[PDB]
Amino acid sequence: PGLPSGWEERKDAKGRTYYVNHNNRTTTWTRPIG
Amino acid sequence: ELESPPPPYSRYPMD
Repeated sequence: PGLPSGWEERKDAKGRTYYVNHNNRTTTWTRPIG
Repeated sequence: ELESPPPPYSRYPMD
């Protein structure tokens, strides 16, 4: 898994894994490449 | 994941 700068991959105990970005301020269930 | 679209991101993540 490539980790891009500004992104945090955070898995909550409910089984909620959201990829969030502080750069553009966006979150997605998909794995970001860039 | 087929999950409903992630919670609106402002500054910090909240779920």
